[PDB]
This record gives sequence, structure tokens and C-alpha cells, in this order.
Amino acid sequence: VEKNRKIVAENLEKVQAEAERLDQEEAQYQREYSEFKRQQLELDDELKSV
Amino acid sequence: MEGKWITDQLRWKIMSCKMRIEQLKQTICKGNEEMEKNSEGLLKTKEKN
Repeated sequence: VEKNRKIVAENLEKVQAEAERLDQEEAQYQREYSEFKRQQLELDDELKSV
Repeated sequence: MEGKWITDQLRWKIMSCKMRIEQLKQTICKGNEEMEKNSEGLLKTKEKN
């Protein structure tokens, strides 16, 4: 019971570390996608102004 | 007392074992509750991921 507890504990730790990795990826996505949105929002009004 | 001391060493060896049997039992019981908890956490974190 001690050994297989460490195995599942490590499995949980390894998988949750990946969730944090994809959280860090989304964070950068949000940053990058927001600047694309900001540029698209200015192009939307520039297409209207033209 | 020499006769009672010998038997009373055993009476302590038995009682001492009983305390380790109890503790080790509940240690497994607690060791197995972390199984269902962390394995279920493993599952939910795998579907989530």
C-alpha cells in the first residue's frame, strides 16, 4: 500500500503538472490572441472609415 | 515473582503487538483512503487535461 500510493501520487503530480503547463500555454494564448483582437478591432474601424 | 515476571513479559509482548496491529490496520485504512482520493483525482485531472 505504500509503494502503489507513491505511484498514484506521482501519477497525479505528473498529470497535474501538465495541466499547469497547458494553463501557462493558454495564458500566452490569451496574451497573443488579445493583441490580434486589438489589431482586428482597429482594422474593423479602419475598413469602416475607408 | 520470577514466574509471574516471565508471563508478564509476554502479557506485555501480546498487548504491545495488539497496539501495533491496531495502528498498522488503521494506517492501511488511511493509506487506502488516499488511494480512492488520489486515483479519483487522477481520473478527473485526466479528463480535465
